[PDB]
Formats: sequence, C-alpha cells, structure tokens
Amino acid sequence: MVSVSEIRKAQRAEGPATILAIGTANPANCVEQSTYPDFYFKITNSEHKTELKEKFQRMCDKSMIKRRYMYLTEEILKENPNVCEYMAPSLDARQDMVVVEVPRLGKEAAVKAIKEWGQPKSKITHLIVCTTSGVDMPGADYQLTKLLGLRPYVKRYMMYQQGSFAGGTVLRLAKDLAENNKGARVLVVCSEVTAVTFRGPSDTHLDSLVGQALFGDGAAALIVGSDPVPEIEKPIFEMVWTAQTIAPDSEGAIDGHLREAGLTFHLLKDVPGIVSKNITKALVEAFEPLGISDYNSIFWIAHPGGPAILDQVEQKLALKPEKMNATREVLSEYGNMSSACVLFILDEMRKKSTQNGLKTTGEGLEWGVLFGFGPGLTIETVVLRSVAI
Amino acid sequence: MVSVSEIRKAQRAEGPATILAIGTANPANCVEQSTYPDFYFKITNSEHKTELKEKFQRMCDKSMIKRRYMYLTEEILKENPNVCEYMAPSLDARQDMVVVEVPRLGKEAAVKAIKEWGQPKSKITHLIVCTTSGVDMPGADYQLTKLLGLRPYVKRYMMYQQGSFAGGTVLRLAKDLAENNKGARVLVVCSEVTAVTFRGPSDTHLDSLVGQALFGDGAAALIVGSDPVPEIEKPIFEMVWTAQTIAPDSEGAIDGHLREAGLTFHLLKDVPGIVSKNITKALVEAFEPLGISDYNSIFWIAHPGGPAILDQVEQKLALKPEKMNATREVLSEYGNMSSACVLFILDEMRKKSTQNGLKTTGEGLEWGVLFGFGPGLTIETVVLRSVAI
Ligand SMILES: CCCCCC(=O)SCCNC(=O)CCNC(=O)[C@H](O)C(C)(C)COP(=O)(O)OP(=O)(O)OC[C@H]1O[C@@H](n2cnc3c(N)ncnc32)[C@H](O)[C@@H]1OP(=O)(O)O
Ligand SMILES: CCCCCC(=O)SCCNC(=O)CCNC(=O)[C@H](O)C(C)(C)COP(=O)(O)OP(=O)(O)OC[C@H]1O[C@@H](n2cnc3c(N)ncnc32)[C@H](O)[C@@H]1OP(=O)(O)O
Repeated sequence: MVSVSEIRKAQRAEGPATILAIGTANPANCVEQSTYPDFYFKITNSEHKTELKEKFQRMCDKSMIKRRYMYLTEEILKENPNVCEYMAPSLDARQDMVVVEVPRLGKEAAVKAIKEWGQPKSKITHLIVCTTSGVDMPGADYQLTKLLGLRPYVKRYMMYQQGSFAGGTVLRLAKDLAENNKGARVLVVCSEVTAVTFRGPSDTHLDSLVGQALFGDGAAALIVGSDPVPEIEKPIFEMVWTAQTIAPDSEGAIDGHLREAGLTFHLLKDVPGIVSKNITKALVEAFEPLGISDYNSIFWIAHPGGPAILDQVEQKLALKPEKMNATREVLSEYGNMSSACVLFILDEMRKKSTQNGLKTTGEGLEWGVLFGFGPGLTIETVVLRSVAI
Repeated sequence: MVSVSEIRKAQRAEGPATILAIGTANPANCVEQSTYPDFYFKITNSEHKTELKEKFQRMCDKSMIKRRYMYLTEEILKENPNVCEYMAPSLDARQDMVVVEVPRLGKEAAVKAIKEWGQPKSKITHLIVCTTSGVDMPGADYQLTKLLGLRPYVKRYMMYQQGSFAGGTVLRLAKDLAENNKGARVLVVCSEVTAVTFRGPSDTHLDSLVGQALFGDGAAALIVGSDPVPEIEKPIFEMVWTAQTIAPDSEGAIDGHLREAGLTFHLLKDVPGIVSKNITKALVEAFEPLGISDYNSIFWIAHPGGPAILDQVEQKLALKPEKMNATREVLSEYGNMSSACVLFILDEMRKKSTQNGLKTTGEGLEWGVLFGFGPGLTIETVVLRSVAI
C-alpha cells in the first residue's frame, strides 16, 4: 500500500538552504577595552599582582578589540567573590546567571531575525540553539520555545558545550534540515555569555589570561530555509557545501572543562600557527571542485579567535588586507563571542555590501567561505554563494 | 558559471534513511534489583532511615527491573563519600568518571555495530554522539573519533545534556543527515552513565529517590544510511517520518540541573498520566497520513521511563499486552538507560523477530512507532518501516 518513495519525494525540499534573515543582540553593559586591565585587576582584587597587569595590558592593547558587551557588571561581580577568584567553587552561581541569560539574549536576537523575515513565527518548523555557557534540562531550546511562543511541535536541536567553531556547525546542521524537508524554516540561535568563564588572573595560567582579554557576549539568530517564496522572502546567502575536520598535531590546542569552579579554558599549543598551517587544505577541499584557486576572489568570514589567527592566515595565503575587514570590524566592536561571531560577521558583511551599493551581499563577489575554529583543533568550513544586490 | 542546482542534485541521496546495524555495550558491574535497597542504603550510610528505606524497597520491587549495569562500584563509592551524600560538592569527581567512561562504553557499542555493518570504518561520514552524563571540550564525539580511528574529517554532532527522549532525537537527526547526503553513512552512539546522578536518599526529595531505583548504564550504536548497497549492506528498519512535541500542562514534569553536587533531577508533575494523555495525539499525527488507526497493527518501541508509563499507555490505548514485550524486556534486563534505551529495544525486537522466524524485523508487521519521553515534557516520535526477514 503506502509507498515510501512517494512519501520521500513529497517530503523533501528542492534547492539550496538559504539564509533569509539575521538578527543580533548583546547585553547592555559595554566594557571599554582600553580601561579593562584596570577594571579587571581591581575587581579581581589583584592590583598588587603588578607584573601580571603589565602582561594583560599588552594582551588587551594587542587584542584589536575596542569594546566588549558583558552580562557581568561590577555590581554582579561584587556579589560574587568566588567568580572573581582564579579557581574557586562557583559553578552554581554561574549557572544561575547563564541558564537565564542565554535564552534571554537569544530571544532578543531571534525577535529581530523574525521581524526581518516577515513571516508568521508559527511557520518556524525547526529550532537550533547553540551555546558554550551553561547546560540545563529542559535546555535553552525549550526556554526559547516558551519565550518566543513557537509552536510546541517545533523540532529542536540543542547544541550544548560546543565551542568557538560551532557558528560553522549550526550552519552545517540547518543546511541539511532545510534541504531535506519541504517547507522547513529553521530558526538558528547562537548565544554566548562568558559568565561561565570569567575568572581572576593567575601568573601560572597565562592561557586563561588571554581568554579574559578576548571573549565577549552576544547572540545571533538566523532564519534558514530552502525554496524561498520570491518577492515575499528575501535570500541573503546560499549554503552550498560544508565540512568539519580535526587538524593534525593539535591535540590539546584548545580545551575547556566544566567543573565546580566553572569553565576553565586551557591553550596548550600554537592555535594561530595550527589554523594557518591547515587552512590551505580546507580551501582546496572546498573550492577545488568549484574550479576556484584564487582565494582573493571569494568573500571571507573567519572566526576571530584572536587577531593573530587572522594575521597569520592573511600572511600565509597572501590575502589582501581588505579580505578580513568584516571579520576584523566584528572583532573590534564585540570581541570574540565564540559561536555567534561568524554570524555577526555575516550580518556585517551583508549590511555593508547593501548599504554601499555593491552588486552582491558577499562584497560584490559570487562565492564565499565561512570558517569556524575551536576545540579539537576543529575547523568547520561552509561554502556560500551571495545573492544579487 | 557553476550550477548550484546541478551540485544540489548530485549531492543528495535518494531513498529513506535506513538502519543497517545496531550494537550495544554495558558496564561489567551487574547490580541486582532485589537486593539493591540494602546495598544502596548501606553504601550511603542511610540504614537508620527505616521508613524511607521501606519506601525504596517498594519502588524497586514495583520497578519491574531485574538488574542494571553500573560503572559505579562499591570500591568507587567508597573513595567518593561526597558522591554518596544526597547533596555534596562532587561534580569534579563525577565528571572525571564520565568524561572517560561515556566514550569508553560508546566505543564498545560502536565496534560491535561497525563489525555487523561489515564496511570499512573510513566510509563513516557523519557521527552523532549523545549523552546526558558529563560535558567536556573537545567532546565525547572527538574522543570517539580518536578512539575508533574514524577519518579526522568525519562530520560530528555532539548532543550533550539531552535527557531521556534523545533516543528519538538522534534518529530524527540521522534521518536528515543520511537522506540529504549521497553516500553518507552515519555512526550513531548514545551512551549513558549514571555516575553524575547517583546520590544518597533524602525523605524531602522522594522524586530523586525514584530515579535511583530506575536509572541504569548502557550504550547503543547504529549505522544509518540511505540507498543501501543491495546484498552488501543489510537494512534492519527504515525511518519514514519524525516529530518532536512538548505536552501541554507539563512544565517542570522532568527537570535536571547540573550543579557542583552533580546532576539532580526533580519530578514536579505526573509523568505517566502526561504521557498517556498525550500519546494518542502523537499517534494520530504520525499515522493518520498513513491511513492507519489501529494501534495494535503496528510494532511498538516506547522509552520505558518507568513501568507505570508503559502500563498507563497500554491501558489508554487498549494495546494488547504483547505490544510492549521488547520494551519491557529491555526494562527488565537493563533498567532505564535514558537515551540508549529505545535503541536497545530496536535491537531486541529485531533480534527476537529474526531468531523466531517472523516475516519482518518489526515482529512480522510492516509499520512501527518509536517514542522517546523526557524533559519538556518532551515526546519524540519516529515512524518506522520494518524489513522483510
Ligand atoms: C569557546 C571555545 C573555543 C576556543 C577557541 C577560539 O575562540 S582562546 C581561542 C583562540 N585565541 C587564540 O588562540 C589567541 C591567539 N593570540 C592572539 O590573538 C594574540 O596572540 C594576542 C591578541 C593575544 C596578542 O597579540 P600579538 O600576538 O600580536 O602580540 P604579542 O605576541 O606581543 O602578545 C603580547 C603577550 O604575548 C602574550 N601571549 C598571548 N598569547 C600567548 C600565547 N599563546 N603564548 C604565549 N604568550 C602569549 C604574552 O604575555 C605576550 O608577550 P609579553 O609577555 O612580551 O607581553
Ligand atoms: C534522562 C532524562 C529524562 C527523564 C525522563 C525519563 O526517563 S525518571 C522519569 C521517568 N519515570 C517516571 O517519570 C515515573 C515512573 N514511575 C513509575 O514507574 C512507578 O510509580 C514506580 C516504579 C516508581 C512505582 O511503581 P508503581 O506505581 O507501580 O507502585 P506504587 O504506587 O506503589 O509505588 C511506590 C511508591 O512510589 C513513590 N512514588 C513514585 N512516584 C511517585 C509520584 N509521582 N507521586 C508520589 N509518589 C510516588 C511512592 O513511595 C509510592 O507510595 P509509597 O509506598 O508510600 O508506597
């Protein structure tokens, strides 16, 4: 009787998964980067560790971040001395913060993205929620469902404790959800709060110190779907091919452990050099099949782990300086927001290109690449195409 | 120049995601249910609590569980008194145990599945790993890549802190991964270890007391793929349709919080009646399109949260007593192993059907249903088609 192949032909979408809307949010508290070392040493009761402040000064001076947005305020840190210490039991206080903040911030971003899209929220068929800050049951995907008033049957993908490469990983997942299901509209939400990682300075874990110079909060939300309705929905970027890989020789480059003292990050190798050394290989796996080899001829999105990863990739490939502008603007204005970062980048780029009358949303170029970098050393690759105007 | 539609048509698979191999593993420590009450009340120094202990003994005797496999032994518990109190700082100790044991026990289940499949492990293109115990960076997905030797460019989906419905989630996931990607072969691994949730008794927290009587350890692994190679690969079940919903009036029915004291679970509503009240809705969403209304003419796989879930569903629907046989038999031999449990039920049903010479792997019937139940209160539905012989 019932035929599965008829069911399967009727059930699937036909074209490429497309980004149809993008919206972001950050916590109100703006933290200036120039005065941060003072603030950070005072609030962590470390003024006396004079030599360690000099090193953080330099790290912030070199970060290429102007400001960061943070849920943690001095009023909040005053109330929490165990979080200002380098290693004290604090996971219950940090979880109370981030199980609420993560979905609140996520909701902000998602309302934005849904207004842009224009279409009834009841048409949202799937939800991906991604965060590296805290875990809970029901997850932030269930909170976000309630907060936004999504249908209770929305199909949910909760991606918890992912790491900084996961803006790449949510795209890679939405691609297949959108593409395999006719009519599917996926609401994608990356929301990262560093309240779980903030800790005091320690002269014997400089790698934790580097983290403290760079990470910032932010959420980004996307509407993803295949076969857009022309002149009703508005394609921004199309996803064409994706990959995930683990660099050779990179065991321990980036690890993070959730413990009683919260999420402690540990940098045990040369991340800038490991990305730069393996990005060519990623490029040729993505573009060799498209016949493209000039990497200045595609538009770029690269998670800005730190400025050094960017310079060292730019140097290695001979990218023109201009290739990393969008990526650097996002790093300057918001710091490293982990998984959300690459999505703020995509907004930046598409906004600048439209604002400035370029021919496509990918800086006037046809084909583009987004890279996610994080624990494992993992590299996520998504190949994009822009959309005219 | 380059055609995205020609790429999209060449990239995607053609037929239904199909389950091609299933392997399971459990810790070697076998815990008998009949004597658990005495053992647990002794190892947690709670033998004065006579009324409570009697309460427990009625839960264990009604559980319909004969034994469970537990990584936690007497020797381990004796080096972790913090783990035997109801609420003592002990997440660091418990994480150390599960960050290692989850991947360890998944590897055992995966090797078994890979061996049944018969093909080179380098043809594994995607890996879904699911667990409610422990979180870490790089994740258990990374550990299992390294541990099994999969290619470094295996596409990973690390599902953390999911809970007990996530046997359905991982199949819903794996269906789109396999269907949208020509040649994709998805290794699926659910591995659950109750070391994060094990704790002593408290008379003001009987809900926690109930999970202590039911949760057990275990991992199950699948190979999922579309367009199986005829006579080289061997289909066991096909997936046809899936759904995830949140039952109405169930906020806080199952909560789980990861804290400095480990994973604590809270039952704030009536789980067995929420499930039973909402299970018919789920069945008509699933089977009305298929023209099927008789719920005894399909085969059944239900997450056994506890035996009252099963008996209340059975009574609501007037299921013959035998529908629930494979479910019940896994409950009896292993207890509630959270996400892994529904996968062990597929294995049991297909092994019994085959061993007894029935016509299909779904007990001789064509169509079946698999249900996952857990935090939300969430209901995961997967519609399955059996395979001849
Ligand atoms: C969320 C999950 C996953 C994580 C992944 C992605 O986010 S932490 C994730 C990835 N981020 C990174 O890997 C950071 C990469 N590093 C950078 O971006 C940059 O190194 C920087 C912004 C920190 C500093 O810029 P520069 O490298 O241009 O400048 P410079 O080398 O003089 O840095 C000054 C301070 O070096 C500091 N320093 C910074 N990183 C250092 C490192 N890995 N090893 C040693 N020292 C380091 C030392 O104190 C150094 O020397 P002095 O003592 O002389 O002052
Ligand atoms: C991993 C993430 C996801 C979690 C989700 C799914 O796994 S823990 C969540 C899934 N499981 C459930 O949700 C609940 C399932 N409950 C059951 O299966 C059953 O009630 C049971 C096996 C525990 C007990 O069997 P019975 O119901 O047949 O028998 P009985 O009623 O006499 O149970 C004995 C005692 O259980 C305690 N008890 C158990 N559940 C109770 C409840 N909801 N409200 C009140 N009391 C309860 C009582 O002590 C009762 O009275 P005292 O004798 O005074 O005799």
